[PDB]
Amino acid sequence: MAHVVILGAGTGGMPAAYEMKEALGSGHEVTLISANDYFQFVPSNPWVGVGWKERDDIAFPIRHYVERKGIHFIAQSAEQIDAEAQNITLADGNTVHYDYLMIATGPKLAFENVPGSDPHEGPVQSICTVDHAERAFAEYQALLREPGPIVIGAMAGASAFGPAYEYAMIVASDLKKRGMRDKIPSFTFITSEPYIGHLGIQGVGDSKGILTKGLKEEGIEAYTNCKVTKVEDNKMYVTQVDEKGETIKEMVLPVKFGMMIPAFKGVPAVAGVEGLCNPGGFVLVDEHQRSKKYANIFAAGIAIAIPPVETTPVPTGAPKTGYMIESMVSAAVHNIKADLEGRKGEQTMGTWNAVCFADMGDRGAAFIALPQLKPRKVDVFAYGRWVHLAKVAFEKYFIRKMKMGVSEPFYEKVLFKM
Ligand SMILES: Cc1cc2nc3c(=O)[nH]c(=O)nc-3n(C[C@H](O)[C@H](O)[C@H](O)COP(=O)(O)OP(=O)(O)OC[C@H]3O[C@@H](n4cnc5c(N)ncnc54)[C@H](O)[C@@H]3O)c2cc1C
Ligand SMILES: CCCCCCCCCCCCO[C@@H]1O[C@H](CO)[C@H](O[C@H]2O[C@@H](CO)[C@H](O)[C@H](O)[C@H]2O)[C@@H](O)[C@H]1O
Ligand SMILES: [S]
Ligand SMILES: [S]
Repeated sequence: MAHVVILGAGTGGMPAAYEMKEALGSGHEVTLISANDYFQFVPSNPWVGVGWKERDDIAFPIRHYVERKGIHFIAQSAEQIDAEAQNITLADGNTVHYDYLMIATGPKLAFENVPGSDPHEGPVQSICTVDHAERAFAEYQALLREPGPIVIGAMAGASAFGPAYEYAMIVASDLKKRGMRDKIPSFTFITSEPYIGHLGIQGVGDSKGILTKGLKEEGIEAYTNCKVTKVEDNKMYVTQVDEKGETIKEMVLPVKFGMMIPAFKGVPAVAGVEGLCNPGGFVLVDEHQRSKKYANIFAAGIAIAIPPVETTPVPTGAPKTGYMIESMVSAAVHNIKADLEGRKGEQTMGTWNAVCFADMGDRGAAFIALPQLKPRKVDVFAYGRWVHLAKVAFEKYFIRKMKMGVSEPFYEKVLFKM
């Protein structure tokens, strides 16, 4: 009977495919469609960007692992979605009909917001994708051959601030390990955050003080409330505002090596569905992950819309992170299954939370924050070896699971208790 399509094979989409097939069984067709033929473990990208990891450590071909599970895989980008006819048009012009569609397309990296900021058009690189992280590293090596000013940070509208700090810190660390640090004219951190360690979540534990001291310790000069208007002639044009939005300065910073986390928007094939998304291209869903306009469209991951709780001097967004994403996936699968069986599924993603782990080498920083608005129930920022062991363990676990299959509540990791 019912044909369920999962669009996008990333952090939410890959497990979604397995969980979907596992829940529906042999009487239903599950098809996974994605723009790339390989899965990549995104949290490892910053390390790739500094050459501490290789593509081969963090990426692998999808086909065999999902097909052996009875899942169909189309390594093709969706270009157009007709929600009325329920047809997806692929890059190669073929079309795929669906009865249920689960959108897990992740972020469009919106380099267009800042002219000249695209990794291919200037010195400002990116570590959001393994492709980009490889490019970043390559440029980093050029920096090593001809030392120059470094600029790392997060654009206006960014939501993934952790990766910016992680990358700045591991770059400094790598520079030192190479006895190359003191050869750098200047190393500067530019962020749209209202203050250091805001992280798009109004700060967590002592994120402010600890990240502030960390940057200072590494001789990284830091500026907040910044937006970049353009990257041009290897200069970054920065405007810094006050709490009221008024300009308080403009800077022109030269860049030999740069990495700025861009704003995320929804991908075009999805943003292009009339009435499906908010103006940023994010899918508007109810608490059950069901599209508010189309009863047979669900969504999970960065792709869904989550309303802001704060309005910062420079536009910033709140991060969507792995544990909450899996919780969205789990609800979507349950609720589609319920549709395929009469009921309206009642499962939700649960309490909003942000969880992030960043490895520095032998130790790391991690935070856990919930719910979204303060006063919170848990508001922890921690640094230690346990964080490094956690991150290493989790990468290994997730990757193995993406090869072996996922049947169950993803975090039996909480069995290290029992
Ligand atoms: C650098 C970085 C580090 C991060 N580190 C952490 C971390 O340590 N911990 C944590 O919890 N979270 C982290 N996150 C955030 C979040 O967990 C990841 O961004 C996660 O990969 C998001 O999952 P997703 O499924 O929504 O999107 P993605 O993993 O990006 O997957 C989207 C998929 O859809 C595909 N796709 C897009 N458009 C189309 C289309 N039109 N047709 C077909 N396929 C398409 C893409 O190719 C991709 O496979 C990090 C994010 C970044 C950018
Ligand atoms: C992961 C979410 C956020 C992403 C940001 C990633 C960047 C993290 C880099 C910040 C590192 C800060 O740098 C570090 O601060 C901590 C905590 O105060 C250290 O360590 C300090 O606290 C504890 C444990 O928490 C130690 O065991 C220690 O002996 C003590 O000195 C400092 O010695 C300093 O080196
Ligand atoms: S995000
Ligand atoms: S993160």
